[PDB]
Amino acid sequence: MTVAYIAIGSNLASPLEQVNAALKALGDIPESHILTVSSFYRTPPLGPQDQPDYLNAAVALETSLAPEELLNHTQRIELQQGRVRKAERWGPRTLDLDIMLFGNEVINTERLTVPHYDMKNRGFMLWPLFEIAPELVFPDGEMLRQILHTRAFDKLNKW
Ligand SMILES: Nc1ncnc2c1ncn2[C@@H]1O[C@H](COP(=O)(O)CP(=O)(O)OP(=O)(O)O)[C@@H](O)[C@H]1O
Ligand SMILES: Nc1nc2[nH]c(SCC(=O)c3ccccc3)nc2c(=O)[nH]1
Ligand SMILES: [Ca+2]
Ligand SMILES: [Ca+2]
Ligand SMILES: [Cl-]
Ligand SMILES: [Cl-]
Ligand SMILES: [Cl-]
Ligand SMILES: [Cl-]
Repeated sequence: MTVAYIAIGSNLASPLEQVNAALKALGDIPESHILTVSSFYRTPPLGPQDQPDYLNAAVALETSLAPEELLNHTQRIELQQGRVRKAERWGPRTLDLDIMLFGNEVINTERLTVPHYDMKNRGFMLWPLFEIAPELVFPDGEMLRQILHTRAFDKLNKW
């Protein structure tokens, strides 16, 4: 069994409802169990800013699925909650499920890059992760606590 960490974001169609629904759906993924859920945070948008604030959270999920099988299931949940690909890059969405980490595995396949390529630069990922896994060490040996102690990130406000 491997512990995966998933980032959850939503800024459309009642984010609290979307995130609660996503948590129920995550609990229904085969060969998997939710270990921990962070608080929910109301975060200003990074990238394009002409969109609503996000609800961001993190979840720890224990699984015996292959990493790409986990991805299959997270994509299914996004699609079933009305996620649609649009023209604009990094636009608003009903639900975004990013696989941040899959144990200490390092993956670059066509569908899947883990660790998430930009998570070490995103407070809305790192703070909820720290809440649920304060002792976390990345596959490259970097400590989550050290990143947050060293780098400027705004603290998050609760949803
Ligand atoms: N760690 C990961 N978690 C989820 N999807 C991933 C991933 N690594 C690669 N992907 C791929 O990313 C593709 C596009 O996903 P999108 O959700 O549109 C990018 P985004 O989340 O809006 O931006 P971001 O990656 O900068 O956070 C998916 O079809 C999936 O195959
Ligand atoms: N508060 C917030 N902003 C986001 N922005 C995106 S997509 C773009 C993005 O994260 C980025 C970060 C740095 C530079 C350019 C784009 N997802 C989220 C999210 O879940 N939360
Ligand atoms: Ca994302
Ligand atoms: Ca995504
Ligand atoms: Cl809401
Ligand atoms: Cl959407
Ligand atoms: Cl940030
Ligand atoms: Cl790493």
